[PDB]
Amino acid sequence: IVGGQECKDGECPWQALLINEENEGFCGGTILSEFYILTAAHCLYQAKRFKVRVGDRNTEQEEGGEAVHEVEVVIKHNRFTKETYDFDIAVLRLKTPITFRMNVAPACLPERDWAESTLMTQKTGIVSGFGRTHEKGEQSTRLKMLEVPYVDRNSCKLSSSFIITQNMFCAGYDTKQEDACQGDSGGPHVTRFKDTYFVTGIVSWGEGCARKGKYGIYTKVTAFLKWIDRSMKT
Amino acid sequence: LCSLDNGDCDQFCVVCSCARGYTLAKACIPTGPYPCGKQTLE
Ligand SMILES: O=C(CN1C[C@H](NC(=O)c2ccc(Cl)s2)[C@@H](F)C1)Nc1ccc(-n2ccccc2=O)cc1F
Ligand SMILES: [Ca+2]
Ligand SMILES: [Cl-]
Ligand SMILES: [Cl-]
Ligand code: NA
Ligand code: NA
Ligand code: NA
Repeated sequence: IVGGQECKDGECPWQALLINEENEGFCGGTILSEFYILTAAHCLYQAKRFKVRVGDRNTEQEEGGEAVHEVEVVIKHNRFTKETYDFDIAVLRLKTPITFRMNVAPACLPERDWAESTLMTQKTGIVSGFGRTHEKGEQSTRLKMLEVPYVDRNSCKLSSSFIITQNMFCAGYDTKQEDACQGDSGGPHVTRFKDTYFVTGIVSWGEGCARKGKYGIYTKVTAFLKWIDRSMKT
Repeated sequence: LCSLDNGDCDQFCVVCSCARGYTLAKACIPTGPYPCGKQTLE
């Protein structure tokens, strides 16, 4: 996350971190339930094998409430391809159930039609992760969050070198130096509606980080509510 | 109409719904200590 601020205790409890064979984070995820994590399909390509850490806010200190979970099953959208980055969604079923606690709780899944008219029309959402704090910089050792404005799809298409699909949406800032970044992919974009946070996006991609005239691109979770439901019942 | 004030529903919309970990009271009430989409307190 470029700009933004650190997540305090309990503030971003649905964050998950995918860790590679080096025990280093390389992508985020969103806790959906005791057994399921939402992430980006493209993340699955970027480690030989990986596990999930929940409850972490500082990767350099072991803190109360951190736990590690192995993945039993990966469910990757069959239509995902790096050619388009379209359908950038996967669900992970864990071997053992997550114990909810301080800093570990699920984000809500919205109902579809309601979500389109009610969530996707809000001014802003919140993205979080352990990614780089600058385009060419190092990954954050601290969990960060950032409020990002929803961006009009047409302005986003105009700004983009690549095709924006109906399974994506854009968020962030034209020139203000705040955005998600490398290492945040797969992580949560949540939208608050009356005291409750609903998962609305998966951090997917960007042309650099916080570039002038470029936005952040997110997988549109409302496009996949049925798919996610079927995956969590498999 | 949910068109105006979400039909007064705290969450989903008249008929109101809530996400898992909540029950319909209009309002939505947690059924446990860590309901979805709520920031956690010590
Ligand atoms: O490959 C990169 C490398 N970026 C990723 C990093 N940026 C990010 O991950 C993000 C910035 C903002 C958000 Cl949200 S996610 C940056 F540090 C360097 N970006 C990228 C650009 C374009 C696409 N893309 C988009 C559509 C079709 C093909 C295609 O390759 C995918 C991508 F991953
Ligand atoms: Ca830690
Ligand atoms: Cl499309
Ligand atoms: Cl790039
Ligand atoms: Na803060
Ligand atoms: Na809008
Ligand atoms: Na920008």
